[PDB]
Amino acid sequence: QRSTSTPNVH
Amino acid sequence: QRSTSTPNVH
Amino acid sequence: GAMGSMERASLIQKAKLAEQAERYEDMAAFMKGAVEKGEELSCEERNLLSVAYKNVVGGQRAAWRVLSSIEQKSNGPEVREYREKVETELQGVCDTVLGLLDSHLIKEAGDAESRVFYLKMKGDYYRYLAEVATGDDKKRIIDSARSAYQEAMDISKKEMPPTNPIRLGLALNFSVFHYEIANSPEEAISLAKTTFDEAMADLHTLSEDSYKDSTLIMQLLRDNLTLWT
Amino acid sequence: GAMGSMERASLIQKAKLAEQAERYEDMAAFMKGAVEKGEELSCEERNLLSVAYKNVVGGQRAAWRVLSSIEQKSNGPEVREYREKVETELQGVCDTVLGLLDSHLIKEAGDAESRVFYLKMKGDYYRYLAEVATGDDKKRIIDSARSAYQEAMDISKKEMPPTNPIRLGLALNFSVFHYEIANSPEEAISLAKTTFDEAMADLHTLSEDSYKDSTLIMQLLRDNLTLWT
Ligand SMILES: *CC(=O)NCC1CCN(S(=O)(=O)c2ccc(Br)cc2)CC1
Ligand SMILES: *CC(=O)NCC1CCN(S(=O)(=O)c2ccc(Br)cc2)CC1
Ligand SMILES: [Cl-]
Ligand SMILES: [Cl-]
Ligand SMILES: [Cl-]
Ligand SMILES: [Cl-]
Ligand SMILES: [Mg+2]
Ligand SMILES: [Mg+2]
Ligand SMILES: [Mg+2]
Ligand SMILES: [Mg+2]
Ligand SMILES: [Mg+2]
Ligand SMILES: [Mg+2]
Ligand SMILES: [Mg+2]
Ligand SMILES: [Mg+2]
Repeated sequence: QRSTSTPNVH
Repeated sequence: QRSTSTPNVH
Repeated sequence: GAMGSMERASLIQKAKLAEQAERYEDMAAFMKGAVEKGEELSCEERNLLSVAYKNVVGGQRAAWRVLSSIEQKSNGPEVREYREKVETELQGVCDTVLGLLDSHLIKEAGDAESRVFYLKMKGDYYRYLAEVATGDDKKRIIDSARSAYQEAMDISKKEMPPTNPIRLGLALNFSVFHYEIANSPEEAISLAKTTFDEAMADLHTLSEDSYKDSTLIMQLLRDNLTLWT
Repeated sequence: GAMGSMERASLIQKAKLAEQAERYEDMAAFMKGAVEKGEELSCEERNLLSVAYKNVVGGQRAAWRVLSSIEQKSNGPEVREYREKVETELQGVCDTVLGLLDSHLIKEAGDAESRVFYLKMKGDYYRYLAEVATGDDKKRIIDSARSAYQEAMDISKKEMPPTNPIRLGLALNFSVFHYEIANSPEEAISLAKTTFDEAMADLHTLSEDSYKDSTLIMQLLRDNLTLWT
């Protein structure tokens, strides 16, 4: 389990 | 729905 | 080539790392280098070669179909231009596979497994070229595909049991050729139905080391028949 | 560049086709060409640029991590060599993004949205370089990342509401920097908790055209806090 950064959207 | 050909395995 | 200085065993080792990494262009490049060493490929290595190039060309086919759909639904030059760019790249990969097959892999020697698999592969990548062809190229590409598949079929019926996965996968792909490229739904349905029924009739020929692959293809044959009926 | 002869509007149009086709290298190349025309990017175009390069570098990061894990679990040169090859390609893409940011995109002018987004992007791609750095490069890369994030944070607190998605996404990524690159779990948890709580406190500032993006990041902030507690 790694830290979640900003994802891709839109 | 398209015809199914041989898939990738292994 | 770019892989010319690397040892064959290191090329194989790196193809397997690239597969684990889902770096399928790299994996294809490594396997091309392996093939160019001039020695025959084992069953495991033929799988690496197959998995790598199918993944590359698969992404290109999916892209081409998306762009082709946009192109026709809009019936500016941008969509046609970009569709042609992907198309040219796809043809370039198919030319590379077909060149490896003719320059290095297809031989009169070797066992029947290898000979059938390469002729099936030759049939497949001509079929991928035929999905995007139009004119005096298109007629001749379809014949080259049908020719390669047919020679593979003749050998496979003579040398392999009816559950053999190369035999099944070849017959599955020849039938998709019939239905989608040759527009012969009856010839497709006849091949698929016969192939499945003969596999069932000789179900006892399943091999301990490949029976999961065999039964997968048999199901895919059934799925295509349900689609086509 | 290779896109030099193509009209800016055609470049944007083809980036959007490439996105639909999931051809993210192409999409990144098209957006680079657009940026090199020298005009500012709209919000929609900044999204294309972001989506394209993040997809490219994301696949490279995932590959690098797979190979790095194999490399360390085996503790022949092949794994290290192939890991270095992917690593060099990743650094090359990060250098390309950072060069576009410094040569073209980051300015003293433009609104605060654009200025914060490019400084966050600069922080991100230095962070991606820092994931694979080691020595006299690694210390200085981490400072360049922290520096870019901090300037982005200062502007965002002064010019944007606490629910703004660039503000939130920046704060989420700065905190991942703290936890993963700077090894400061407390500084990470403090930033994430503060960011989420201030967003909640001023929940009424959600924008009609981006509230789905805002609430997504707020949840991702909560997920990271649960991981880190
Ligand atoms: C052992 C050998 O010669 N090669 C391994 C091959 C992998 C690819 N083919 S195939 O494309 O015919 C095929 C058949 C069935 C499945 Br589930 C997947 C691929 C088989 C032999
Ligand atoms: C309008 C504008 O300036 N650009 C669109 C940007 C897309 C990328 N960022 S972000 O990376 O900060 C982000 C935030 C939230 C999400 Br769900 C995804 C990406 C936002 C502005
Ligand atoms: Cl193009
Ligand atoms: Cl024969
Ligand atoms: Cl390598
Ligand atoms: Cl400011
Ligand atoms: Mg050589
Ligand atoms: Mg050698
Ligand atoms: Mg019209
Ligand atoms: Mg054309
Ligand atoms: Mg120019
Ligand atoms: Mg222009
Ligand atoms: Mg050991
Ligand atoms: Mg190194």
